[PDB]
Amino acid sequence: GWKKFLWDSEKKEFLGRTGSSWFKIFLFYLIFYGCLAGIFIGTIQVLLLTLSDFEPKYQDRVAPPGLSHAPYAIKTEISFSISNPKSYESFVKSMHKLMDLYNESSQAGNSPFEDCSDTPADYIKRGDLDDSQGQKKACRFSRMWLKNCSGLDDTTYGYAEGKPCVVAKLNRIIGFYPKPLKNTTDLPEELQANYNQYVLPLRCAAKREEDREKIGSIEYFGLGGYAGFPLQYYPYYGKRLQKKYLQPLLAIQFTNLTQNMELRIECKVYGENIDYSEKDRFRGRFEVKIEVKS
Amino acid sequence: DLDELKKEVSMDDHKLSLDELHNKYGTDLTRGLTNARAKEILARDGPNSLTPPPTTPEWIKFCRQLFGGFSILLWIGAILCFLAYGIQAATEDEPANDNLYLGVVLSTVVIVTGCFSYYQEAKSSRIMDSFKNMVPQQALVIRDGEKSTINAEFVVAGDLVEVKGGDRIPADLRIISAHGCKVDNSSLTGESEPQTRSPEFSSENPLETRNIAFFSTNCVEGTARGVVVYTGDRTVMGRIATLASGLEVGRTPIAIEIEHFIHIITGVAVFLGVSFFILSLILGYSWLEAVIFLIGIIVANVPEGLLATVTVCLTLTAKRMARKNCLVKNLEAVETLGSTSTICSDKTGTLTQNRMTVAHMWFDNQIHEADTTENQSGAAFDKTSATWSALSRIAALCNRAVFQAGQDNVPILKRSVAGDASESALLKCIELCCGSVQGMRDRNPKIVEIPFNSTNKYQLSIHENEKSSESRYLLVMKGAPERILDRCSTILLNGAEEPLKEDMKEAFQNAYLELGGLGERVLGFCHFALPEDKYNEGYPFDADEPNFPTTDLCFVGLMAMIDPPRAAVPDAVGKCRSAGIKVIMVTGDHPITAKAIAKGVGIISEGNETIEDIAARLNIPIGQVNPRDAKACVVHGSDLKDLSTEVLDDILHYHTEIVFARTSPQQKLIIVEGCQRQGAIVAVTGDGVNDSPALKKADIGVAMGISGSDVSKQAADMILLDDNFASIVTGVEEGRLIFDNLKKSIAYTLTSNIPEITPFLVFIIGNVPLPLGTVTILCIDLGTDMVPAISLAYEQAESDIMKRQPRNPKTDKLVNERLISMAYGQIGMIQALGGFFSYFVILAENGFLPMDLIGKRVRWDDRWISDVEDSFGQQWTYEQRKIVEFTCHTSFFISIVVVQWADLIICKTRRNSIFQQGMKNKILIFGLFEETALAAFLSYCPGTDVALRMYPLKPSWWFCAFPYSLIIFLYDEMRRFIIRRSPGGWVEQETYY
Amino acid sequence: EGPDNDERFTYDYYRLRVVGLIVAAVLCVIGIIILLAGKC
Ligand SMILES: *[C@@H]1O[C@H](CO[C@@H]2O[C@@H](C)[C@@H](O)[C@@H](O)[C@@H]2O)[C@@H](O[C@@H]2O[C@H](CO)[C@@H](O[C@@H]3O[C@H](CO[C@H]4O[C@H](CO)[C@@H](O)[C@H](O)[C@@H]4O)[C@@H](O)[C@H](O[C@H]4O[C@H](CO)[C@@H](O)[C@H](O)[C@@H]4O)[C@@H]3O)[C@H](O)[C@H]2NC(C)=O)[C@H](O)[C@H]1NC(C)=O
Ligand SMILES: CCCCCCCC/C=C\CCCCCCCC(=O)OC[C@H](COP(=O)(O)OCC[N+](C)(C)C)OC(=O)CCCCCCC/C=C\CCCCCCCC
Ligand SMILES: CCCCCCCC/C=C\CCCCCCCC(=O)OC[C@H](COP(=O)(O)OCC[N+](C)(C)C)OC(=O)CCCCCCC/C=C\CCCCCCCC
Ligand SMILES: CCCCCCCC/C=C\CCCCCCCC(=O)OC[C@H](COP(=O)(O)OCC[N+](C)(C)C)OC(=O)CCCCCCC/C=C\CCCCCCCC
Ligand SMILES: CCCCCCCC/C=C\CCCCCCCC(=O)OC[C@H](COP(=O)(O)OCC[N+](C)(C)C)OC(=O)CCCCCCC/C=C\CCCCCCCC
Ligand SMILES: CCCCCCCC/C=C\CCCCCCCC(=O)OC[C@H](COP(=O)(O)OCC[N+](C)(C)C)OC(=O)CCCCCCC/C=C\CCCCCCCC
Ligand SMILES: CCCCCCCC/C=C\CCCCCCCC(=O)OC[C@H](COP(=O)(O)OCC[N+](C)(C)C)OC(=O)CCCCCCC/C=C\CCCCCCCC
Ligand SMILES: CCCCCCCC/C=C\CCCCCCCC(=O)OC[C@H](COP(=O)(O)OCC[N+](C)(C)C)OC(=O)CCCCCCC/C=C\CCCCCCCC
Ligand SMILES: CCCCCCCC/C=C\CCCCCCCC(=O)OC[C@H](COP(=O)(O)OCC[N+](C)(C)C)OC(=O)CCCCCCC/C=C\CCCCCCCC
Ligand SMILES: C[C@@H]1O[C@@H](O[C@H]2C[C@@H](O)[C@]3(CO)[C@H]4[C@H](O)C[C@]5(C)[C@@H](C6=CC(=O)OC6)CC[C@]5(O)[C@@H]4CC[C@]3(O)C2)[C@H](O)[C@H](O)[C@H]1O
Ligand SMILES: *[C@@H]1O[C@H](CO)[C@@H](O[C@@H]2O[C@H](CO)[C@@H](O)[C@H](O)[C@H]2NC(C)=O)[C@H](O)[C@H]1NC(C)=O
Ligand SMILES: CC(C)CCC[C@@H](C)[C@H]1CC[C@H]2[C@@H]3CC=C4C[C@@H](O)CC[C@]4(C)[C@H]3CC[C@]12C
Ligand SMILES: CC(C)CCC[C@@H](C)[C@H]1CC[C@H]2[C@@H]3CC=C4C[C@@H](O)CC[C@]4(C)[C@H]3CC[C@]12C
Ligand SMILES: [Mg+2]
Ligand SMILES: [Mg+2]
Ligand SMILES: [Mg+2]
Repeated sequence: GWKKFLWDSEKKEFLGRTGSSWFKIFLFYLIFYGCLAGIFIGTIQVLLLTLSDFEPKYQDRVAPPGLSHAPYAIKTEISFSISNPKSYESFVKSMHKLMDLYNESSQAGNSPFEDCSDTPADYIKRGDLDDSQGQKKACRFSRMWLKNCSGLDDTTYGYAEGKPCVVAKLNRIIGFYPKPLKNTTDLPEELQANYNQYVLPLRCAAKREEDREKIGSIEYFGLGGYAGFPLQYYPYYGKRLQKKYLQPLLAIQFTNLTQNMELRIECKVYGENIDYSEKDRFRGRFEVKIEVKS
Repeated sequence: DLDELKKEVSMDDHKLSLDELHNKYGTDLTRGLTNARAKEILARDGPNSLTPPPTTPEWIKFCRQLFGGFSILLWIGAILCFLAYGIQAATEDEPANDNLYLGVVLSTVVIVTGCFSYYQEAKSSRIMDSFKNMVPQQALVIRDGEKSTINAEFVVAGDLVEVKGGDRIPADLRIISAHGCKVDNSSLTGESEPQTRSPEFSSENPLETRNIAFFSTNCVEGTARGVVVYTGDRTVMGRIATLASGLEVGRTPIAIEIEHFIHIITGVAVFLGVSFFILSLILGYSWLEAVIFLIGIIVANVPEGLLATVTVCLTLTAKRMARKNCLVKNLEAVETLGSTSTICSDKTGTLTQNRMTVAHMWFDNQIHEADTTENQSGAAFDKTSATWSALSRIAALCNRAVFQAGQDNVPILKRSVAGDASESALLKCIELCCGSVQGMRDRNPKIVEIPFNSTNKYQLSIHENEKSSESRYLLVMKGAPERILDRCSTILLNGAEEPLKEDMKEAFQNAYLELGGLGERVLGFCHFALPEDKYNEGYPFDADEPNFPTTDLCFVGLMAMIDPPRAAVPDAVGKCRSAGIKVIMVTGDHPITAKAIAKGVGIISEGNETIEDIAARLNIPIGQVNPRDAKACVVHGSDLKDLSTEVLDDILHYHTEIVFARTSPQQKLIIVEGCQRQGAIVAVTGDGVNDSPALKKADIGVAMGISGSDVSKQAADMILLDDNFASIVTGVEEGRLIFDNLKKSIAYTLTSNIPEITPFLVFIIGNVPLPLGTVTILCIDLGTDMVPAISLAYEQAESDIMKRQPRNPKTDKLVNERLISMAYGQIGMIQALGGFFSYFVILAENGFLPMDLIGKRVRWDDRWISDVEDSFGQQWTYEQRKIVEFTCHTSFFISIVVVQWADLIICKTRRNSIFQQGMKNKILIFGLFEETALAAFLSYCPGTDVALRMYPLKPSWWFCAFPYSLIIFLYDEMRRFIIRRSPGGWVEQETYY
Repeated sequence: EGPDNDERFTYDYYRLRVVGLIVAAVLCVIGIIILLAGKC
């Protein structure tokens, strides 16, 4: 048994078959699998011929845009000691990774960058989604616009003395026009003052009614000094039609934060084509658990 | 319970005297025992009743059904699933509950299968309990010189016991005085006729002597006395029953096939796991993860639904059997008949009817044959001559037996008749084609009868003649043909009379040897018209002197008789021989009768010859002929007792038509074992207690239902409630049919394996988003798939199944490498490619091209990256990309169903084409329709993306798997074509299951 | 088109589910018909 089914010397068999058999079977499987591979590849090429390079055919799984931020929180919690420096390094490293892309050295010349209104403005259509005109042009977004959180002055961005910052960002969608709420009698309380039509508002608050008191003064930084995103930076023509494109950003400083206690802060954007989800906690809004323990 | 002392052949103290007997057990031959002494012994050793069987509680067999070989594999699978869940709970936070679901599901599968399998064996046990009809019985014992009837349970060793024709022998008696007493030794020893019990001793073998009455036997006619020698379980049939219970059970062929099947499934499962474990450790992953990968791949390679499918498969073929009156106690005993290659049968009660019947008749220098079949389905014998009428008057008058009161309902052959077996057979034949004997008998009044004498060797009687024109006297007499031939001088030829010249005397001698050589017993009937001038109507012929002329009578004709075989016995034996099944007769009857029945049923084909037949045809001694020139052999039991192991092997190895005669039950067991030692499956068909040790050790026992004994009925595996023997042919046919279908269904449930594991393998090696989820694999293996696999059982034959030779056990298996090469190698591969095709299509239409998917799982899974760039530059949140992955699981599952369509069609037939066999199987059609409706239901019903995580599909996706399916169909069609045109070629020894 | 291109982000899943159920139902019935056709 053990020995024979391995190698017998009368029938000159190895494992069961002869020399010419292992070859007939190996050759058959090689030809068979080769044909299988060629067929799968052909059916995948016709699939590549069925899609366009300048636009995703289906854009419904990304209709209501998200609201992400600069720090990378594991459980949406920002916890660090104001004494131990090796505590907020993971935050500054990320923040830096994000702002490191808005460097002026990167944004230079006429191509492919263009100077836009220093004050919020309206949409800008650079034509259709074609290759007729070459690479479209995107508006420049300066670092300095974000005043106390830019890492140009206080590299750390705040985390050094109990005053962290949080750079919010709107998820990039192709052909998406942000639309703000109009001035009519139904509008939230908050939004009434400073209604620049051209600005998509971002306003943070506290999840529970108690926590209001323990969160101090939310100081937002942005284009024009407003707490929102200027409509002039839209729409997005996609990577292929607009490489070197920068999306607006909004900084939020949580000054006067109570020490040694977990604070739940929910930030939210307001607008027509913006809708939230009870299942996805990043669709339009976002949550952060700040705790400056020192 | 020493088995070797129970395996030995019975010994006894028969060869003794009445004084030695009374001196050994202690007993008055004329006064019996004393009541005080009787009770002293009754309390000293135990009542004269066999021990009850070893009761089997129901929770024991329920736990039995919960275990086994397949259910055990599913048990270890559930255990592994919970182990991997524990590790994920103690090692990581937010552990997914996929594994805990899969484990409770596997446990439920095992429990449900156990409940169903247990319920069936209980059903059979209830209908089995409705047959033990036990009416208490009381014996007649003589104590202190008085006759008393006491319960059978109070008889002891030593007292005097009297029996009477119609009662049952209580214990093992030693006859001391008899009065023409006969007993039926059919169940214990196998003797078709009633052996007379005489106080004198005759043979060295206790079963052959006449001075011993046995347990469970019955006294047909006469009365006798005897001293109880053996009592209780220590009796003959007691040692036989105890031996039967103390024999092992075995392990059927279907079970061994399932075991070797699990052997292969685990071989390839632990191979893929230990290998992708070293491979994952070589790619950087940590140990904690690799262990989960090993368990996941091994558990993934376990068929969870093949258990329920196989159980339902086996269950379906058993109902077909219960419809034709063939009941199986276990569930796998349904396949053993088809795999049998050597059937050892019994003669008395199985091959025959154990009822004496008038077979052949002599009259008008011509042999006439009568119908000797249970339901009377045959040829009449020409009832138009006067000779036959006179014969009917002779037999119907010169006969003293009469039907038992109250049989006005049963048929003419199955009713009870009080008398000898010869007068009963004659009475039944006359009552059969001559109408009511009761009026035939009152139509002619019997005046004087001289009973059968040991010296006269004849039975005669005179009666009045019902001729209203002839008032003479009729005289009739029957007896041995030689004695009656010496008393005639005329012959009733075609009605008229003629002299007895030597021409007809020689025709009578050849007729005597013709009916005699047929193994039948012949009798002669003659009559004469007494002259009313010498014996007027008033003269009384008192039975004292010669009042009737002994000689000068008128011989009318001979009448033979023998126990005939059951209706479908010859046809069934022929059908079994046609299927290549060796039929070997094994019986404890006289060889002169066994050989005749063998030739009459087909065991000894007409033309074949024994060594004695050759010595008789040549007129030379038997020690000169060579035994190789003899195809058939008759082995006597006395000679069987003195034979080595090799000799029996050679007996079965050189003789094709074997008949074992005069073999004891222990020898029957030895013969069955001699058949197994080589390597063939054995099926023993019997009825009495002597067959109990033979039916138990055989691979499959078949007991008769009406004519069988309770012990052999409880020790058998299959019961024939109608006593029809053709059911054996039906069984051997179904046993094959249900085998080729299991092969097809297994290849079906194994083909889906590959498109179920490949997604995960490419997930770990290529780092692409998970293609096939867990609740989808479950919706495939335990949902859609079940109905089609169950339907594959309803497939009809392709070629004649009752024509091919029996499957070789050592080479043709149930699951070979030729199947694995198809399911795991060729079809499953195409199905996996089709699934991946639909996958890439879904992700390419939403924005994730194939070049950007390789290398993303680390960020595609991360729960905190709300900005994942796709091939076009769009930013996708975490929940948004997860919805697409789930929709990819839904379409992958639908692709599986689409390719399963062509797999269920190419699995329908193994060799033949679809345009030949045909889609006449309505269940398979229903399986396809339902399989599609369920997939559409699981995707389109609201709240499924919440409960099961399956999102709706856009109508253009459903068509991504169609080309792969058509290709599967064309490939298998050309496959099943070269096999037909090219028999024995490469495609056959490489791809033919 | 232009600014009010809201349709480019909408899909009528409702109507799709309704139709897919109608179809599933029909296939289910047909199945039953085939299964019991002969036992009557
Ligand atoms: C985008 O801008 C980033 C900042 O640019 C600076 O400020 C802008 C406004 C301009 O003025 C520009 O010209 C400036 O450079 C730019 O990142 C910067 O890159 C330089 C070059 O590597 C870094 O300088 C090095 O600093 C380290 C120590 O850094 C400490 O502070 C930083 C935070 O600022 C911490 O992250 C560190 O852990 C340290 O705590 C020095 O040790 C190092 O020494 C090297 O140079 C000296 C000579 O000066 C040599 O003798 C040595 O051998 C070394 O070769 C450098 O001095 C600078 O830290 C870094 N800034 C930040 C904030 O990290 C970024 O690269 C730009 N990106 C793109 C894509 O354009
Ligand atoms: C991300 C990538 C995806 C990866 C997916 C992988 C999916 C896995 C798919 C298939 C699993 C394959 C595993 C091997 C299966 C072998 C089947 C097997 O073991 O079945 C058992 C048979 C027994 O059969 P029986 O009962 O009829 O025997 C009767 C003998 N009597 C009667 C004479 C006594 O035993 C035999 O066949 C004898 C054993 C023969 C073993 C051959 C081993 C070949 C394995 C690999 C070869 C690779 C080489 C590649 C290089 C080629 C050169 C270019
Ligand atoms: C691009 C897309 C790729 C898709 C690939 C997957 C395809 C798989 C699905 C279907 C394949 C269909 C194959 C068609 C085969 C037809 C064969 C045929 O017709 O052979 C004729 C037979 C032979 O007759 P005979 O001479 O032996 O008769 C003797 C009568 N005497 C005895 C009285 C004389 O006749 C008979 O079988 C009797 C009549 C039977 C009629 C059957 C009709 C039903 C056929 C298919 C059902 C549809 C399933 C659809 C599944 C989708 C669900 C949504
Ligand atoms: C011969 C014999 C023939 C017999 C044929 C029988 C066929 C039976 C056919 C149909 C009955 C199927 C069951 C019906 C289920 C109704 C569920 C329902 O009406 O849900 C409506 C609501 C959805 O509301 P919404 O849109 O506001 O939710 C918004 C949620 N947001 C916004 C958070 C995402 O549900 C919810 O909320 C909660 C959802 C609860 C989930 C229940 C689903 C059950 C799960 C598995 C069982 C399926 C096993 C397969 C059996 C196959 C049998 C053949
Ligand atoms: C004859 C033909 C038969 C055809 C039938 C097809 C056979 C199906 C075979 C296997 C499928 C069974 C697998 C069971 C899956 C259970 C999944 C489960 O328990 O998931 C737990 C989820 C939790 O999810 P999460 O963490 O995302 O929640 C986050 C919530 N936050 C974030 C808002 C807090 O809770 C929920 O979904 C809550 C809703 C609970 C839904 C239970 C549905 C049970 C479905 C089937 C069981 C009965 C089948 C019996 C039929 C056998 C047929 C032979
Ligand atoms: C022998 C076995 C026989 C088996 C027969 C089984 C019976 C089959 C039962 C039903 C199938 C018919 C289904 C018809 C449904 C049409 C419904 C409809 O209105 O659907 C429109 C969609 C277009 O969707 P969209 O995404 O463009 O718009 C989405 C727009 N929103 C989402 C905004 C609303 O279209 C679709 O679903 C296309 C529907 C699929 C088209 C049917 C293709 C038939 C394929 C082969 C048969 C060829 C037979 C040749 C005859 C030979 C005779 C000898
Ligand atoms: C993209 C391409 C689409 C093409 C569509 C083509 C459709 C063609 C339509 C019908 C096919 C023709 C009808 C065939 C009737 C043949 C009748 C016959 O007498 O046959 C007998 C021969 C077998 O002879 P033998 O010597 O081996 O017998 C040996 C017997 N012994 C072993 C006892 C000695 O049978 C054979 O050769 C059968 C071998 C036929 C293999 C060809 C399979 C064609 C593939 C698909 C058909 C379409 C069905 C599915 C519909 C999908 C709709 C979307
Ligand atoms: C998306 C999925 C697509 C899948 C498509 C798969 C297509 C690939 C199909 C077949 C390619 C494999 C061809 C292999 C040829 C080399 C094999 C070889 O070296 O073989 C040698 C033998 C000759 O040796 P011997 O027997 O004389 O020696 C006796 C020796 N002793 C005793 C061991 C028997 O060869 C022979 O016997 C001849 C046997 C040749 C094998 C015929 C198999 C044909 C199967 C399928 C073709 C149909 C494609 C239909 C597709 C329609 C697409 C729309
Ligand atoms: C012997 C002869 C036998 C014959 C038997 C015939 C049986 C009857 C046959 C067919 C009945 C058809 C019923 C059609 C029901 C339409 C319901 C429907 O279209 O509901 C759709 C909407 C949910 O849309 P959504 O906006 O949430 O979409 C998600 C959007 N997102 C995720 C993007 C946000 O519903 C809702 O809101 C409210 C839903 C309320 C619950 C409705 C329950 C329907 C469930 C099962 C019935 C279907 C069984 C069919 C038979 C199949 C047998 C296997
Ligand atoms: C690399 C690794 O990937 C992820 O985990 C992976 C391992 C493990 O977690 C599971 C869930 O337990 C596995 C499980 O083991 C085996 C399966 C039950 C298996 C079977 C189907 C079947 O029928 O029988 C067996 C096929 C895949 C499977 O269905 C799941 C799929 C989800 C996954 O989650 C994947 C996590 O992201 C993890 O954090 C990261 O380390
Ligand atoms: C920041 O919060 C502090 C409280 O932590 C506020 O200062 C307190 O004001 C009360 C009077 O209302 C005094 O009794 C406390 O002594 C003050 N505490 C400190 C530490 O100054 C302060 O007004 C808040 N400032 C802003 C801008 O919100
Ligand atoms: C019936 C079977 C054997 C035919 C299989 C044909 C195979 C070999 C054919 C079908 C489609 C073909 C591919 C189609 C498209 C491309 C893209 C091009 O930029 C390079 C060649 C490449 C990659 C082809 C290579 C060969 C290919 C895969
Ligand atoms: C015997 C063979 C050839 C029949 C093949 C029938 C196929 C083509 C049928 C069976 C089930 C059908 C699908 C069932 C359900 C739906 C959902 C509906 O909203 C659009 C049509 C769509 C997507 C159907 C398209 C055609 C389909 C896939
Ligand atoms: Mg018998
Ligand atoms: Mg048995
Ligand atoms: Mg499986």
